[PDB]
Amino acid sequence: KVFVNRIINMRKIKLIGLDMDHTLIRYNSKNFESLVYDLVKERLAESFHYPEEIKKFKFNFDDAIRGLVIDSKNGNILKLSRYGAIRLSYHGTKQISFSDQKKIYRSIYVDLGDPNYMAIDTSFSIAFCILYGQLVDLKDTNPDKMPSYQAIAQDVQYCVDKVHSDGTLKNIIIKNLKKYVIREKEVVEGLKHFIRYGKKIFILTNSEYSYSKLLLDYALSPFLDKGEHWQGLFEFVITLANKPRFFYDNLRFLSVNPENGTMTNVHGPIVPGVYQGGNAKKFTEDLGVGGDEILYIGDHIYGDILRLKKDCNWRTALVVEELGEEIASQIRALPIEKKIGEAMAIKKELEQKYVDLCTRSIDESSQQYDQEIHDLQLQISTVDLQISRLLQEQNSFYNPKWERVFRAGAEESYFAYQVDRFACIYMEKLSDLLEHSPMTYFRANRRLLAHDID
Amino acid sequence: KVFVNRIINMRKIKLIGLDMDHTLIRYNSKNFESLVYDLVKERLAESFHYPEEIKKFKFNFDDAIRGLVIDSKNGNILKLSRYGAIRLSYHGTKQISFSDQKKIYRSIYVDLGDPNYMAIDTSFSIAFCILYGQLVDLKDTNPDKMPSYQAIAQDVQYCVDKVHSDGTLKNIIIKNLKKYVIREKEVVEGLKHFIRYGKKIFILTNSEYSYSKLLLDYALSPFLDKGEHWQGLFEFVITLANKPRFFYDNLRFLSVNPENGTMTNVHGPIVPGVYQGGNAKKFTEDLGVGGDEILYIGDHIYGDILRLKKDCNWRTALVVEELGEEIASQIRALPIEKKIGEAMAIKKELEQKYVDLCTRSIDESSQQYDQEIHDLQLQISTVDLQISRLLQEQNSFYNPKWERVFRAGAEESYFAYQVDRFACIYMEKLSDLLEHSPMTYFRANRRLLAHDID
Amino acid sequence: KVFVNRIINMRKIKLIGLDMDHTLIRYNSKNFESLVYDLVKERLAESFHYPEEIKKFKFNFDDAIRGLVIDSKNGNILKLSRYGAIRLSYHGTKQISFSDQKKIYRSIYVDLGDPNYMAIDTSFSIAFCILYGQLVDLKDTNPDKMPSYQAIAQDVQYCVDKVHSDGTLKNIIIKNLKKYVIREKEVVEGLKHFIRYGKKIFILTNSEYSYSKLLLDYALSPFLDKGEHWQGLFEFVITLANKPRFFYDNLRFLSVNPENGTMTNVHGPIVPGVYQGGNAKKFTEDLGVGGDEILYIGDHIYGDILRLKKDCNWRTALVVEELGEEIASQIRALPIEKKIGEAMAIKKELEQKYVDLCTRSIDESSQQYDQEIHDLQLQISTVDLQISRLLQEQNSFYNPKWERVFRAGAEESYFAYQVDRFACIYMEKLSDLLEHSPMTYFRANRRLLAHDID
Amino acid sequence: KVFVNRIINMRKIKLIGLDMDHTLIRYNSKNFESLVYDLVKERLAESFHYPEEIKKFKFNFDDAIRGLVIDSKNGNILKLSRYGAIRLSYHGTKQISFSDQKKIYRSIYVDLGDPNYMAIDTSFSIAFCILYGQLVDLKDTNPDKMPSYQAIAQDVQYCVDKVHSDGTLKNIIIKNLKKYVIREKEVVEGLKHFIRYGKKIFILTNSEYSYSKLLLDYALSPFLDKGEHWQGLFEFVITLANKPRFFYDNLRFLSVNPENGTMTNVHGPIVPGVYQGGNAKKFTEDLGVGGDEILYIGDHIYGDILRLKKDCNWRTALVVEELGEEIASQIRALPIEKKIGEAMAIKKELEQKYVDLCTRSIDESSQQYDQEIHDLQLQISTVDLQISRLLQEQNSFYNPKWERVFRAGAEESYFAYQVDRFACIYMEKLSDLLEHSPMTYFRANRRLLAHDID
Repeated sequence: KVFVNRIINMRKIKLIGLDMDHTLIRYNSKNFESLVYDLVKERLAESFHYPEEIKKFKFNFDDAIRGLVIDSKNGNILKLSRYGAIRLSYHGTKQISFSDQKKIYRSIYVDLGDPNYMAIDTSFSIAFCILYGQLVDLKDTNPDKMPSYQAIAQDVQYCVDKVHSDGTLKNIIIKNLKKYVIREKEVVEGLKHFIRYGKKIFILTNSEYSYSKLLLDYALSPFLDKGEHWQGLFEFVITLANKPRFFYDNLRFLSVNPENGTMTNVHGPIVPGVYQGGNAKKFTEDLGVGGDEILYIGDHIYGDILRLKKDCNWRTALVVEELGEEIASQIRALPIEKKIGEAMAIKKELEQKYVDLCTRSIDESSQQYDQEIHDLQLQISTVDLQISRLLQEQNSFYNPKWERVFRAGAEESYFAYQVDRFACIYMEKLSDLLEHSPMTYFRANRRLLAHDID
Repeated sequence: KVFVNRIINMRKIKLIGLDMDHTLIRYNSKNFESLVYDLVKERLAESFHYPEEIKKFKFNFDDAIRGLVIDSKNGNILKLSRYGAIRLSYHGTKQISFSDQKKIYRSIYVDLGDPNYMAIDTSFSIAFCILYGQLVDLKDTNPDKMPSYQAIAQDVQYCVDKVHSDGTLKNIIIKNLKKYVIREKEVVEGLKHFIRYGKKIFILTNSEYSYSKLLLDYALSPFLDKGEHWQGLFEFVITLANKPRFFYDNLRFLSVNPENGTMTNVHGPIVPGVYQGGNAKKFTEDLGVGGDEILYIGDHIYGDILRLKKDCNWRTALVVEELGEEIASQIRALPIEKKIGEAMAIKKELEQKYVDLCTRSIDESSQQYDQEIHDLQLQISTVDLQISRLLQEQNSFYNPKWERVFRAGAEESYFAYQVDRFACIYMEKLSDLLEHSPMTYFRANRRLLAHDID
Repeated sequence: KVFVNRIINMRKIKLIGLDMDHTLIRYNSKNFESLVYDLVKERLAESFHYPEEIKKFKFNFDDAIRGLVIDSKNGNILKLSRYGAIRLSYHGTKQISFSDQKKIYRSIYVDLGDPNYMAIDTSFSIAFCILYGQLVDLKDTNPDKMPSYQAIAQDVQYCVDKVHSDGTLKNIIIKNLKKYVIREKEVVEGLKHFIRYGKKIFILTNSEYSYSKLLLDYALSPFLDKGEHWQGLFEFVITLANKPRFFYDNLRFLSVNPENGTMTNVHGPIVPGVYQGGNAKKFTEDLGVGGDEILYIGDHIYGDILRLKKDCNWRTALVVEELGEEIASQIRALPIEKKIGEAMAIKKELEQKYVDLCTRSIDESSQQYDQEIHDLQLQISTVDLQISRLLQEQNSFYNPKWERVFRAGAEESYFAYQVDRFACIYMEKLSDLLEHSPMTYFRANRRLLAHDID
Repeated sequence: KVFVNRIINMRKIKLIGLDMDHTLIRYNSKNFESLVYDLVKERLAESFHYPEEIKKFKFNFDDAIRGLVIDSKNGNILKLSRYGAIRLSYHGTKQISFSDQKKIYRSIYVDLGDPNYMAIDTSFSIAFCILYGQLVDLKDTNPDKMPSYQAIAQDVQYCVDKVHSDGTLKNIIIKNLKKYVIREKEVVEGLKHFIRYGKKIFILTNSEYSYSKLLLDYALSPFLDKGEHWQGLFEFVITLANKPRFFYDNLRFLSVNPENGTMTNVHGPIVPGVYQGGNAKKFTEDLGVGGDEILYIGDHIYGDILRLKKDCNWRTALVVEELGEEIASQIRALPIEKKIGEAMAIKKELEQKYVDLCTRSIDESSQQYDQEIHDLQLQISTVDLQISRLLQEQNSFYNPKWERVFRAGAEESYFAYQVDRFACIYMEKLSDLLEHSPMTYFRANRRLLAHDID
């Protein structure tokens, strides 16, 4: 239910901070992504005068997965490993051959230090990868009509940001709430469960208060009892947090009058209430607590991991919605996984008898097992072909284009690495955590190195 | 015997490149380090006019371990984790308290991007950390007499480099070979074993040919049969390789006349023989092979890992001598490890009955188990104190000052991370690898994520 | 009166933005600096527990000049040239010898890219250089009691920033206005003169509105006629601008109700009124004008010049108060300047007759003018000694410790370079510019290269 | 004849180092550039399989000038000012409109820190800019056939480097010496003149010795007397210097046997003779002199200026061949320059009477000079049109496409800035300097700031 990377004693936590959207309030990711895609697509032709055709682009949710990286320079989308090696790549929607991948990058690795790459985990990655993919396909068709790959990417990023602060996005959903947000009673039960154990919960969102009030009201209030209000659930509600800068920057707080919505500058320490802007530094101080006593839970890293972890110090946990289907798919592939595990053991011992009757014809003899081993080279190619098919069968249980989110080839993917480094704890959704005792001591499993003995 | 991080099919390898010193030719690390320390210490007072006292400094091999990082700015030596968190630190030889560590670094993490840190794995790290430690202790005592911490560090690094190219080091050992180099017959048997399977071996060292000939002659020739010569063992012997630049730079090759030692510039493709300088790019080309068909084995990363792995492409393996005692010590601590593993299981179930009779007095009741649980808080503190002692007993099996080389706290150390990223394969010594069949297929174990099922 | 670096046609300017403090409102720099110094000194011992002695530190305004650079790493203060060469340096208050300067920096140049250097022009540079100087003198005396040079510098910078947002500074002056601010009637006459020609003036300060209203009221209102108000002078008054980020960042605007001081978020284009925060991008857009139609005048570069000039595009001018005494001092040294100019011409022709009767004894003859020229070597040393004294006399007309602000040795100083690159136009004070016709076309003089002919 | 940026006392100089090619030995730049262009063009289609058409590309020497910068990312060539502002730009060979330039760069400035720009002054800049220009014109025509702009640029740079070390270039010229090298007797007379005054001259080239001997023999020997040899002219001749790394790097020296050409490693201090490789650090030391006593003269900055000036310390001078025509053209435009200078003075006083009868109709009156001034607005437009034509006439005296090399618009160009910062002294050719007395004291003219008085 809850996965541990680093120890975190919930008994030592006095405040739990929650991202409002996608963390505290769940959204139908498929609909939400589709919506953002349509708006950004529309906005491209409306303010950037992109080719008419794009309005006709079909949105396929499975065209991308979470954790992908795009290099704005070459209009490519890559799935990297934990150390930045290219597992697979596409130029637009056209896959790049391993051969040509190496000719393109002069290496199997890439350097994310190079800003020409977009490697930040964001809540729109998927939509942005799908639109960008087909967006560079158009570009190729008639280079003279559309800007450059790096220009296109910057444009899409701009539209994606504008629409979020434009009001465009929030309005469409605030009027189709039942379609975009999925309510969950367990969430309010969990918050009450934790508050009941002395925990103080606060939320910080990049959304304005007016819109935040409407949303919390719709997704929390209904599950409350008579005489209860969602406002009593949170010690603080920081709006327009301006994450990630909120964590390591120094932007000032604005006290928000919950009624009229007007604000005043903050003088002195902050007190339970509604604010806008701010920074973790001042907030941790005013609360008179140590950063290791504060736990923040978000849905996306949304920033550079080293600066976030070094320049902040709050314990950080992650909610990874894609985990739902990832786990589900692995449980489904169990029987297939087993059939290849045994088809490997056979290829192993069968390949072992091959080197044996091999380290003879040229280690003790000089010719005698010539035909003896040849029967193994054919019997080994057979057990191999079986494995290729069994692998095809396994992939069918995952995204057909990009495979799993946490795996890149057989090792952990670049995204798996980000979760591991950024999060001490991660789960599918917020309630998975609230299900546990507010005084739980989370322990990580012993990693175990290659030269370690059981 | 041989530890795998990434798959490497020895059947696909046509050339194996070996570092001469510390990889192909083993040295008594204790004596070798002591020697380098004495020379560098002496050189400091001789050319830099450092205080007289240093000549009287006592060398303690256990004062440092491999994988440590020094920040020249503050005269500190730190043991980092895989993600750069400070596990323990010393200012000189004086340990820094966790408290003061955070006050000093404003975080538990550090950023190795910051050049004020020395984080390269080198063959003198240990000696350099010991001398530097006591060297900043002197500095403190009378700040006016010695340069700054960052000045001192640069000076030591200079002496360490000068002595290696000075002739100072090579001469002392070339005259006490039996004391500094440990000969191993298995090494020549292994090389012959691999050559016998079609493998071409070449060596590349940062040492001059004249000195190289003397060393190979002394450590390989004796184990050879009548009519055999060590020169027939190697396809190429690149001298003054100038590693790591040899891998990613473009420095030119100089053909070396094995007799008189004179050189001529290279025109055209290189051929079996003796060279000086060079670069992997030209060498891989002339040999008409793919970089993934070449495997280089070294004893130290000795450079920036990303540039080395990205800008080269040869398969790279590592020989980690410290692995000897590390493994040996873990096997010795096995019984202790078991006694704490059980003393944990008890603290676990005992701590579980604590939250149980806890999530009652404030979840179903309001007061009743007040004294009931208090007996557990005392019984839990006891089973805990036992664990502290059992841990003291365990540490006694490792370096008393810095603990294990591959572990930082309970997770992998910064050095473990370097091995993993830089090496596809690693072992205690070269012969461990030559012991295997030249046509072995090395496979890495499935890593397994926190949300994976067995 | 007004100095031109780059052409700027005031006829093309529709809006002039002014920094409120030090630009629109003049302050007694001596008193203001002294005040900031005392507060920061006091704050060091109050919150950082610095040694008691500092409270007893004497403030000498002439101990520093504008344009100096401090390297936090070594506790040094340097006067650099246009290309970053060290003209003179001090460790604390102790001058460093040219000899030792080179031994310290391994070069006569430094690299400001290196963040260990503080090279930003700020309104407290002088006070900060004086306090820091004596602050590292204390550090030396007893290294164990005070933090490191780089720690000290960061502490001072912190105190300097805290006191500015603390209220500490603004309060002391708001209560001694007649002592800190120097009122000038010409300023209001000039603003009216420009407004009269269609120019729109706006101010943007890093000060809160409440304090801004008090200040403008005190320094502008008195010079106004019956029925006139200072608020009618400005189209916009952006408060807590958060410069320099205001120029290139994206921070949001907050509409400020001039009455109660409360704010609301901005929706749509900004309109004449009072705001807080903001960014030049949105502001330039809403006003429907090109950035080259907007001119901003400040008193300090206060940021990185390339990012400010590249990422903004507004025309930028600078007010350099130190220019007053600099020019005044040069006019005073005129007669001395002339006496050395002639004492040079003599050393020139006299040195020319030296090479003449020199390129003979070894170009036509071989010995004959041996004693003939020796009379010149003594007569040349004399005319030289006279020049050394005449130079001593000249320096007496400038800061005794650091010489001129715009000159470093004989070439332009590092600060001269900053003005030139950042400002198209610069003057001693704001009114110098308002004195000109609002429709003036400012032209820069032809620079002229070494190989150009008159 | 010789232009001074910074003082340099030739009496204090004990060694003068000279680049062999383009500095000591003059080449017909037009032929040399054309040759390099043809070889690189040919090499592109030969090893990179570039489109057949390129072989048919016509080389126009005037298509580029020295000092241009290319941004590999967008396939553009720009002429920058001293502070990096774009004076004019071309995409391939197609000029970019000021309008579109700003839309492309989001600013009038660019940041050369960004490695996507090629801003190093090299001896092939011109040829490379011409070929690259037409090379991206082809790319546009059929994007699918040629690599990307940044790929193309890297390819051209590769061909340009390969051909120089290939032997291709050196061979063609060594066989048409009379066509590519221009011999000058004054050069040998000057060297003898300086040697005669105690100066030691050494040369360092990136060319092999064998080729160097042939060239010096052909360009110096003929002008020598009976019994004289060019080898007696130089104290040291460092071959394959590997500039610029030679200056700041640490590459080792190889002693070269002038006879057979074979080398041996250097042990101890270097002595008069022939070497290969090396570094300025060791060389300055062995000679037992201060870097400020050594003067190096080159033809191109060929590297990063700050690292070259900071990490070396030798006095550096520059030979700028383009200076010939630049000066010549300015002397020719003198009469035109004068006709516009007077046509400006008139537009000035005429524009002054305009603001006068302007600061009345709205400063004293309100309407009266309505038609009075209108006669000036037409009379001012006329004197302006005359100026536009007079400017057209002036440009005709310079490169029609890029204007002057040292001027960008009216201020100094980016290249002028490089010369100024890198060179203390610069001239058209080496003999211009040797013409002066070996004991000359070079002084730079007082720069003079905008607020300085004559």
